[PDB]
Amino acid sequence: SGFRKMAFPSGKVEGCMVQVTCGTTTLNGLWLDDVVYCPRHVICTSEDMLNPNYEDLLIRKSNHNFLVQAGNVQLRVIGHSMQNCVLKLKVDTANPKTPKYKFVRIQPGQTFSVLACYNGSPSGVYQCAMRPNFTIKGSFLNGSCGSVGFNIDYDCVSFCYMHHMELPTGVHAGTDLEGNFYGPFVDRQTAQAAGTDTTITVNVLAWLYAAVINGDRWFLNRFTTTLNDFNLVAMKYNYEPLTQDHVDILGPLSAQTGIAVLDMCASLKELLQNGMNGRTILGSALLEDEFTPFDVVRQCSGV
Amino acid sequence: SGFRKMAFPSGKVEGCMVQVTCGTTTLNGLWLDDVVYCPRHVICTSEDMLNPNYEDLLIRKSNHNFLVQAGNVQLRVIGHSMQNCVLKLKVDTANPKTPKYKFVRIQPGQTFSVLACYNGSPSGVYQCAMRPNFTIKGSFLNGSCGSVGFNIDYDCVSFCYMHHMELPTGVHAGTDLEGNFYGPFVDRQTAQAAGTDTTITVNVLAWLYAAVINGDRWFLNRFTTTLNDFNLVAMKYNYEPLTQDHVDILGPLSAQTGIAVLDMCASLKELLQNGMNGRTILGSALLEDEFTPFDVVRQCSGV
Ligand SMILES: *[C@](O)(C(=O)NCc1ccccc1)[C@H](C[C@@H]1CCCNC1=O)NC(=O)[C@H](CC1CCCCC1)NC(=O)c1cc2ccccc2o1
Ligand SMILES: *[C@](O)(C(=O)NCc1ccccc1)[C@H](C[C@@H]1CCCNC1=O)NC(=O)[C@H](CC1CCCCC1)NC(=O)c1cc2ccccc2o1
Repeated sequence: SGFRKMAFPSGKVEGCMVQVTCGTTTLNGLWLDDVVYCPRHVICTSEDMLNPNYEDLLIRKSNHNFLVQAGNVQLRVIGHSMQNCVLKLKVDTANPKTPKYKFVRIQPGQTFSVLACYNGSPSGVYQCAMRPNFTIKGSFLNGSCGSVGFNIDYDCVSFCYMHHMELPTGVHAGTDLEGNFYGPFVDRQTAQAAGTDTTITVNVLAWLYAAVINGDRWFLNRFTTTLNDFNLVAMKYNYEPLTQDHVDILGPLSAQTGIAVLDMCASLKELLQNGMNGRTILGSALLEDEFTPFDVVRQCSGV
Repeated sequence: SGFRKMAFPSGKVEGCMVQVTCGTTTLNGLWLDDVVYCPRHVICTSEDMLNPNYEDLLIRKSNHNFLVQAGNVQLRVIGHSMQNCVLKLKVDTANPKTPKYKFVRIQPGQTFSVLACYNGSPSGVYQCAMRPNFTIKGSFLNGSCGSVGFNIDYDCVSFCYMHHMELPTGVHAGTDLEGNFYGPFVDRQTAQAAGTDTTITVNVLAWLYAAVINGDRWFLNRFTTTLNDFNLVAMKYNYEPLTQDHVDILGPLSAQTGIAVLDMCASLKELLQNGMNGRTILGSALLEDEFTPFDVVRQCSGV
């Protein structure tokens, strides 16, 4: 028993982190087979961030303008190209530590582990969710660009995020590993800001099931609700609408606890309306939305 | 910016996890150089857990009663011994992936990363604190025994915990890597229970400094306190007494934020007395005590 915000073991990703330098700009890159992936703004100077034309900047570079360092070993760059907002540097050596991997573009509400890295060196690992507003509430300092987010499934690393920037509210924005931003953001300095966010309802319900699995039951009630009356109150509290697909996703947790999904929705309605009255759930005094139904199942009854 | 419950990258420890089997009992072991470390209760049957005499049980075993599996490879056991509550199995092959490492016995209030593992296979990584009552609030299922806790410091892994059991409140107990339990617990089935716990005051103060570094300031006030009046209210709220050594430890964070330690104590006093009144600090509606001063410094201004 017990329930923690657990990240995936990070070793498979650690073996892929490298340092990329162009001019005076250094950031992290991801070295898979004979390719190194990094944010294209490594080719930017201080003068170019306002409105850069990356096609222009890149055509003015050659392979030798890119210094890739993997541990102590320098990797020679033998080709370079741009794909959306990521630069791909072909190197003359395939990473011997390449895991089985794929690139995935995730949906909002999905979770993933971030390996924070500086100068190609991993610093820490933590779990987070893609917010409905396409930002992530990370922990990133100067030099963290190029750090990646990922899930692991039976020894296959699915990479889903590459870090690019910090927004004025202190939340973070970035791309999939094919260089497409999550949300409306662009890699230039503009007035862009996070839109209004919402709470990930299906995840809150998953976490309430985790609490029951772990013996917190105080928030249950004898009531039920219809999906539409529930979605009425969710709209009121800035929660995402719950779909029938969400209900189907929550089926296994419902079956394991004997608590119908719409009954758990009646508990969530009561918690939204009444607060928690000085009590906690799984050691939190707030409703937690960073655990998917799959996260709960993995952690509570699996290995 | 941003502040997350961040664990150490786990790769150096992943390369050391193995599976140990004795009879019908299987758990995790830690393979460093030519030694595998695991809980001695791997030699226990279902009939022996009440009051086992481990010297007896062990003298009745030979090297061939222990099956050690590292990935797909079987490791041959060539010696065995007991050290407190850990078994040491000398194997004929030194782990090629052994990191620079040491064994440390930590003090209550110190934090560390746990690599949860099942059948020698890492499942997840998370951060936690040794509680004042010498238990940890982990996330552990059947098969997790032998999973370890650790810190990393410049490529040296300091191992400080090995998992052994779950107490009736759902919290966890275990040993250092030399097999000495944290707290009064023993490796047998008895009425043992966690004692009353307290909140780790110096850590709460560290985390309030993290909040200031990150722009949460709403809880500050113009007041100061003396150490003794503060410790009076801390005693009242089941907080650990704050020492001058704690104050000295918090010095660098004080210096970086310009907030004297005793002034931050006056803020904590006000928060204890008044609650948070529907507000949050670093995304929490409770006062967080699982971050040491060193954790804050590492995460907020370092790599
Ligand atoms: C990222 O580029 C990075 O880590 N670069 C390496 C580095 C090393 C030393 C100093 C700076 C950068 C960086 C990650 C940011 C940094 C700030 C703290 N947390 C983060 O996640 N990303 C940026 O600095 C981006 C750079 C833009 C350049 C043009 C292409 C798009 C990205 N900028 C910002 O994050 C940012 C925040 C902010 C606030 C006010 C004015 C400008 C501004 O930029
Ligand atoms: C740990 O031994 C383990 O993982 N063993 C491998 C394994 C594989 C399959 C089934 C069981 C064990 C295990 C870790 C526990 C398990 C329960 C959930 N969370 C955990 O952390 N540890 C135990 O099972 C210990 C065993 C004792 C045997 C004698 C030496 C001291 C340890 N027991 C308990 O944790 C425990 C909890 C509990 C509650 C009621 C009655 C007995 C009881 O034992």
